[PDB]
Amino acid sequence: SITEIEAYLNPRMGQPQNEDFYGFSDNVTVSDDFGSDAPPWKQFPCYSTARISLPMLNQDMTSDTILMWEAISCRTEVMGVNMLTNVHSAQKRVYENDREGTGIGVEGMGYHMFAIGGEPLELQFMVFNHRATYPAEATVIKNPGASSQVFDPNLKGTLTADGVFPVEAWGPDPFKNENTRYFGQYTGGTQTPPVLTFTNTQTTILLDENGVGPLCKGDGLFLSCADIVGFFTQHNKKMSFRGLPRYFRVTLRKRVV
Amino acid sequence: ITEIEAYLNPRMGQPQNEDFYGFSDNVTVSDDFGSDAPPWKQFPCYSTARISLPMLNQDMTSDTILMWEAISCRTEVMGVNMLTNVHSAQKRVYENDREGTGIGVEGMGYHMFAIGGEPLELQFMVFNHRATYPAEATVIKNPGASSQVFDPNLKGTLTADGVFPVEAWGPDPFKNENTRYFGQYTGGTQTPPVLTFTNTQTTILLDENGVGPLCKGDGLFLSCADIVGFFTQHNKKMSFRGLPRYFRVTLRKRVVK
Amino acid sequence: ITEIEAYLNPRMGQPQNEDFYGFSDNVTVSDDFGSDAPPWKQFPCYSTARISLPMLNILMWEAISCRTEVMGVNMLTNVHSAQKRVYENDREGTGIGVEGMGYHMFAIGGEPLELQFMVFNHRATYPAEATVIKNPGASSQVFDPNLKGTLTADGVFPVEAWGPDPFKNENTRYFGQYTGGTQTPPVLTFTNTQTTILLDENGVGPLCKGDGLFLSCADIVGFFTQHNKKMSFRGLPRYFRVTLRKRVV
Amino acid sequence: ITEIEAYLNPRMGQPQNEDFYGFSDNVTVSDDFGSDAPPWKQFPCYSTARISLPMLNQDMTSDTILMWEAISCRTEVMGVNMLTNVHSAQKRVYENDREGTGIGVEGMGYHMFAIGGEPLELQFMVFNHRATYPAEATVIKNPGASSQVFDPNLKGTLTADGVFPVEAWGPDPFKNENTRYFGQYTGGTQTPPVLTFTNTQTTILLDENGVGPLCKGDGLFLSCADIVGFFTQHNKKMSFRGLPRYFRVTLRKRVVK
Amino acid sequence: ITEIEAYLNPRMGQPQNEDFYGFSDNVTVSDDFGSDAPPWKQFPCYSTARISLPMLNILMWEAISCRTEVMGVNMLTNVHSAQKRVYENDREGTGIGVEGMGYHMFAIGGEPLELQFMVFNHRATYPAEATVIKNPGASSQVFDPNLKGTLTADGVFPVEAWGPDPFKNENTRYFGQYTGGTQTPPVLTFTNTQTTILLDENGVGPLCKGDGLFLSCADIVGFFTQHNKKMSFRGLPRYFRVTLRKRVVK
Ligand SMILES: CC(=O)N[C@H]1[C@H]([C@H](O)[C@H](O)CO)O[C@@](O[C@@H]2[C@@H](O)[C@H](O)O[C@H](CO)[C@@H]2O)(C(=O)O)C[C@@H]1O
Ligand SMILES: CC(=O)N[C@H]1[C@H]([C@H](O)[C@H](O)CO)O[C@@](O[C@@H]2[C@@H](O)[C@H](O)O[C@H](CO)[C@@H]2O)(C(=O)O)C[C@@H]1O
Ligand SMILES: CC(=O)N[C@H]1[C@H]([C@H](O)[C@H](O)CO)O[C@@](O)(C(=O)O)C[C@@H]1O
Ligand SMILES: [Mg+2]
Ligand SMILES: [Mg+2]
Ligand SMILES: [Mg+2]
Ligand SMILES: [Mg+2]
Ligand SMILES: [Mg+2]
Repeated sequence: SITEIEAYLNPRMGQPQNEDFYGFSDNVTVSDDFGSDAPPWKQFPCYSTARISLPMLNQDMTSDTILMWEAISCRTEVMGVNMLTNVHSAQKRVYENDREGTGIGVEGMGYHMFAIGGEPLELQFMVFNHRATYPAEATVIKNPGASSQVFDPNLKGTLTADGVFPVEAWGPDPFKNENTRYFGQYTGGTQTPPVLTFTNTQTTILLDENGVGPLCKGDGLFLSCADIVGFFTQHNKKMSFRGLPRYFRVTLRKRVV
Repeated sequence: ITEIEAYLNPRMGQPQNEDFYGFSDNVTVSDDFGSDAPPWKQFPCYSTARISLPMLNQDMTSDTILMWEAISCRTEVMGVNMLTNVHSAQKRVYENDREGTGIGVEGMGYHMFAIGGEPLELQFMVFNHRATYPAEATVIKNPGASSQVFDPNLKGTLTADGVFPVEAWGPDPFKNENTRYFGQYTGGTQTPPVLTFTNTQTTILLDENGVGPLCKGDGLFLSCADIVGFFTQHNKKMSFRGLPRYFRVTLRKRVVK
Repeated sequence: ITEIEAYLNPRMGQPQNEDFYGFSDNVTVSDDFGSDAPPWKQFPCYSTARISLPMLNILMWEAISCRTEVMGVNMLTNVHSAQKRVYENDREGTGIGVEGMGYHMFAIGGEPLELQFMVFNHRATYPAEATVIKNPGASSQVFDPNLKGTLTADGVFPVEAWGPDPFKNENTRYFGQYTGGTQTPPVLTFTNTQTTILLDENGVGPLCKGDGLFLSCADIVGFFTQHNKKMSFRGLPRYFRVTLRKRVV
Repeated sequence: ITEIEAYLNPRMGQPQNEDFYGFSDNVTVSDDFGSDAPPWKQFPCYSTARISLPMLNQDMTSDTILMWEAISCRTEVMGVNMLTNVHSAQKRVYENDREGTGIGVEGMGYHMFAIGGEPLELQFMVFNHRATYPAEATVIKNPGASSQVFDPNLKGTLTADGVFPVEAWGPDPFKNENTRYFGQYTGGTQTPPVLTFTNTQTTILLDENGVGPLCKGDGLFLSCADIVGFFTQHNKKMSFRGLPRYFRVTLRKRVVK
Repeated sequence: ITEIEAYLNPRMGQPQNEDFYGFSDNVTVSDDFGSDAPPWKQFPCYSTARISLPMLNILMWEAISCRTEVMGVNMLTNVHSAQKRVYENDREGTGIGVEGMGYHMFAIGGEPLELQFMVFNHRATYPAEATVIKNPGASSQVFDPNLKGTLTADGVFPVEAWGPDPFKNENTRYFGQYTGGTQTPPVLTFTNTQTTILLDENGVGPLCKGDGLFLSCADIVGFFTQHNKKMSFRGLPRYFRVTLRKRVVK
């Protein structure tokens, strides 16, 4: 009847896994104008995503009856919020002219989004500057045209790979995702204090208007997120994205479809 | 029950399918109220569309009249993901050191949408009545001192896309019996933008009598403005940045008295 | 069950039908409490109106619910009209727009709003045009039960001298929010979908004495800062829709 | 029901019926913790009153007695209107230009109130234990370093108006079984004050068991502190400003075992 | 029903009962990640206690609800005690008071709080007094399922190195809020009227194994800034009220 799965998604802020700056981007470089804009690889965050294999049910061959895992609810937590109490690790100081005070810690933009679905997250391509040339490592629509600075119904994608779809080029497509629930919050600024909450007591119902949760096609549960907590500012004023990992607990029930 | 999905692209000032689509031109500021003539492209206008619904009645004088009734909607600001871009030609956090991220989009948020069975009914109201609007804009000319506050003579309806200045027109609470409108303004120029998005939020459009907007001429009228803040260049020139809005409207065929 | 719709224009200080309607005159600041004399037009006053209801008067019109909206929020997207620039040294950027304190209050009642006199500085000399308690004394800086008024005139009771009296107003509902500061971003919402019930703990709405519906408000949105750094209050008008029913009293 | 209405004037430091009633004296700041001595009038104290309720004439020897039960209250901060004053001898926004409004009251908000059937029970706790409070103030003298956090030995009761320093005493959560208290602190020195007022908000005072405060000796105990922020003079001297608080308490006669 | 009331004092770094109890030592900042070594007393640690409940034996104590309050919020109205002044150039104005980051977390359970190790900089060398995973590797900058602990001691698990483990804690409820920055206005509320239900989705509260009730918290209120601009963590104590019932388990 009921199964719980638990999973994590580590952030993909830009710096490679299992090296000293895992969880961070490379230092951000800023172009002089829109026509000379080519953000280098490692300097911008990408979406995290994973497909969790569920116990065989939809692909069970003992019945012609179609059964699917239905995600009825979830808990999700940003993990490692504790680490942001660190104001000693090589941070620009509050009173930098006097070489005094705490580090300024992680400050600036928060972008927190997650999606839970029975198929890959469907994406709309949309960029601040269409003339940005994304690097070879990134999955983007090349030469997308001026229409990609707002909504263009031709510019679609699917979140099919971890750590390569730039956050700044792709977002959830509200014209699709009938079998996914997604949630996002953006708080801008470069000196904004991060605001994060964590608890193991908060449940999100995933049922739609008709009382139906995401249905897991091919016995796959699709988890996606981005958790930009803000910027790390070094003594030399170089700034990098810092990300945190996301916990998922999804409650599923066997459903006759 | 029929569901329609639609988008409204922002009309921040720069023309469609040119390099600054989604932005205004750089804002110039007048020395005084007497010599205040904002050039075309430097200010945002409302977005609006009439969606053609399936044609119902052969004749509007009939003993039984069918109309499409909007009973609920979902709406999302799209492209919030793009505001994670702090590399595209933005004034830097530490401009004196030529270092840090771009400051990103900051400042005023103006977010409003309306769903109705006829054009949005507007009240004309301006900061400075002596402002001279350009030929491209729809405004009340020589509105007089009274137009700085409420004057019951200064009415209009949102009959055209991309030409009614946001700073000159607002929703008329004396009218709009057949439209639901919702707005939030956060002011300032360095204010952090706060935006949320989800495919899970439904707004019921039924009034206190249990009646939704009724679509006159089988037209569904969608209106919005989504100013997310200002883009600041290295040379400190500032432009409005806007985002497109998604609408999902659930309609039922209703017999109407 | 009849519906009334009304507007109250703001009374920020500058005269009606002239170029600065909706604004105060530029704010001057005293050197000390003793010499403090805010000139007429440099401070906002309460807006009020009595709406005449259909003759009834035993029966009385009972206000059961209302909608209220701050109108013209749209105009605050104007950052071009003679405003101090974001980068004033560089002579560049948008205007800073309207910023600073927000004071939003409305009242709906069956008689004039009952007021408590209370001032920041008791030694302030208000102008002849303003309705105040003259020489109110030091007790007027906090609560003094002797210092009462009623909001009987539009555009003359200073906001900074009079507030709603919680010891009275048994036949009025009032609601207020203050956000201070001089650089604070204004935050305003508008919708035609929000209804406030005016029934009290016993299921009785304001009862309209003499078939009068009394509307009051103040809507300070913030300050307008000119290039020369002179600052004025900016206000917005308020919409009221009040649903009344005939009640046997 | 029986309704009681009362006010508590603030006790910010400056004496009643003199020109600075509602204000503290200008705040001085110690060079170090060891020599810290906040002078009388430079810091706020709690306001408190006992209201005599109608006598119930009860045999305190018998099995059944009547007590006044506080079932609900309305409370309002009064005089919020006065904070629209930016002309009264305030540091100007553009002090270098001798131009702009006064900066008005800004900085810390501390709003607390208590309603009980006996005096408010206090826990002594201070920022700096080596502070020497003046003779006029009720404190625990030489409290020791444990007074900077929780020390179960350091108790008090709020038995006098205007002499218990807000900065040395708070509500004791280990007691106060017969009192309801509510507090909010917003810190900073340039923080915008945020206050609401309405005659339409009721707070229920019944506990988990459906019992409100029971008025011992037919006495209703009201306590508050309402620091709205600081007044800053042209010469940058800063003082606390407080506002008075209104109480409306609904009481019923209760049969008590 | 039985009620427990208890307090936990903060562990901001300075030793108990000395003049700076409730504060950290002044925070020093490394030049780089490789040489990063936060000295003992300059960082906050978790507070924890085990409450020994009355012997029952089978029955177990079940925590069904709680109230919790941050105590001493009143003290933050102090702007006179050796604080950097608002107008330091004029040597005038109040103290700036406590400003900056708020980290508020509490946990109530029937066994020790289960922890996930996670650090800003894996190359930080923690002092001997602290309980950490030594040389934890680059993976410890994000989630590594190998890097686990349990909150077994008061005032030694660094806040910046351990957080509640969402993959465990089936028998504990935990709640946290972080507001960052260094000049942020602190926002704190207190009341004796707010109850939190501790029952899970099946109507079962934490069950107290070996009749032990486990309380854990951290309450960083912000930074104290001296005239000389040296900055220290300031913390506040937390009150717990836990409502318990006897439950037949076997
Ligand atoms: C709120 C207030 O008291 N405003 C004063 C105003 C200010 O005090 C002044 O602008 C600050 O420098 O001053 C006013 O004019 C004053 C004259 O009446 C007086 O004779 O001379 C004063 C200078 O010594 C000052 O010019 C004003 O600007 O209107 C009076 C107003 O009440
Ligand atoms: C909070 C506190 O300890 N306040 C002191 C105050 C401050 O220490 C002082 O303002 C910081 O400069 O000092 C007070 O007494 C002063 C003497 O300490 C000083 O030597 O002489 C001053 C007169 O020039 C002054 O009298 C004060 O300012 O009142 C005493 C207070 O407790
Ligand atoms: C977090 C950290 O690594 N702090 C180290 C600091 C800082 O590097 C310097 O104070 C910056 O100049 O230097 C020490 O000599 C010190 O002052 O005790 C050793 C300490 O371990
Ligand atoms: Mg099958
Ligand atoms: Mg669709
Ligand atoms: Mg109407
Ligand atoms: Mg107790
Ligand atoms: Mg588990």
